[PDB]
Amino acid sequence: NAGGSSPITGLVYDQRMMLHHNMWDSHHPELPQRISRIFSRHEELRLLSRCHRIPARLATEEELALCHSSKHISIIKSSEHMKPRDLNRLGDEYNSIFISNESYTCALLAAGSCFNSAQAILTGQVRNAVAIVRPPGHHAEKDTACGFCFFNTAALTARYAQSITRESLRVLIVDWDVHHGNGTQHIFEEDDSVLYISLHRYEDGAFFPNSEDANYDKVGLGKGRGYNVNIPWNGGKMGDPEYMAAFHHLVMPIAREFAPELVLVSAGFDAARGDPLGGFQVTPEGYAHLTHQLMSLAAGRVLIILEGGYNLTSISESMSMCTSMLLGDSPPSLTPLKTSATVSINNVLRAHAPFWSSLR
Ligand SMILES: CC(/C=C/C(=O)NO)=C\[C@@H](C)C(=O)c1ccc(N(C)C)cc1
Ligand SMILES: [Cl-]
Ligand SMILES: [Cl-]
Ligand SMILES: [Cl-]
Ligand SMILES: [K+]
Ligand SMILES: [K+]
Ligand SMILES: [Mg+2]
Ligand SMILES: [Zn+2]
Repeated sequence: NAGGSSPITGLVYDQRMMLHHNMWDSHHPELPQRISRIFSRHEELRLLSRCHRIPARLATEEELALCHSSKHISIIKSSEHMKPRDLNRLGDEYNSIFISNESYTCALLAAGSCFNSAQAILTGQVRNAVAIVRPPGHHAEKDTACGFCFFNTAALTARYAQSITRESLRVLIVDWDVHHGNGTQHIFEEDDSVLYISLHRYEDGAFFPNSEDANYDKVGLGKGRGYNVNIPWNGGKMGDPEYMAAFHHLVMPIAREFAPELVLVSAGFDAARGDPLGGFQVTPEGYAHLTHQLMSLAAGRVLIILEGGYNLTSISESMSMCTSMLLGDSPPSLTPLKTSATVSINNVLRAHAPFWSSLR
């Protein structure tokens, strides 16, 4: 359907990112095959040849310092040279981390791939893009790794984008991974130039990463007050109706009022139907509709960054549907909310109405 003036979608994927692995447990859910399966599905669905292929690169240590401490950079960098006993001991210093000799390099490639993709978008080489990267990023804090994440790819990309345009570039990060992006929240908690909106299974703080920082009443600090939006789910499985309602009532009104100039999606697919770690029911068509809504922001400048997601079929179908939307395909055809989901949405509305006229 696309013709000479149709917008272009970028895609980054590099099999080097498969080298990070759990050397003790080949069945750990954060598998190398996550990215190769998503990439394969893009070939099967004839999406790859429709995209402009963006190369990966490594992030530099100076770029990592946009968000991370010198200590954290140094320690993770040192893991490249460690023997298994030390890799095991180092990983045990963090919550839910495994490390191999290739982990640091893979984390650098995930970040650099997203920097290249943001650069392609912001220079107009492509309109939007998809980054099929691992390890994930959103639990990584300034000073520590966490939850399968070493460096905060999305947060770094936001800063990188500002560094190659202007400091005030308004970046929206929408984090639809089923888990709260604690690191992204904290990195930007005092920042009004980066709006963080997370939807996540919360369960009154019982669900990983197990902190009440993920609740709706954490709205940001100082100049960042209002610029941190947590949409926490309690009461078990949520799906398309709840996510569509959260987008309709919260994500899209706040985002439109913020008027981002770049949208980054921390696109985990662990809220997907079939995911045994998330336990939720978002369908591929649901993810397509979320993507299509975000495309209406920022003059279409959207970068979808893989985070979590552990059912290989589910993530492959879901991320492919997102790319299909970015490419301009028609959204697929797509109910009362769970009672607790209405409660959650109304709690966020109460918390953020003081800051966002679109909600009053
Ligand atoms: C860290 C995490 C999710 C991160 C994510 O997706 N962050 O966005 C999930 C942990 C709690 C988990 O559920 C788990 C389950 C099985 C397992 N093995 C079978 C080895 C190891 C860990
Ligand atoms: Cl193809
Ligand atoms: Cl050893
Ligand atoms: Cl390399
Ligand atoms: K999230
Ligand atoms: K913020
Ligand atoms: Mg600033
Ligand atoms: Zn997750």
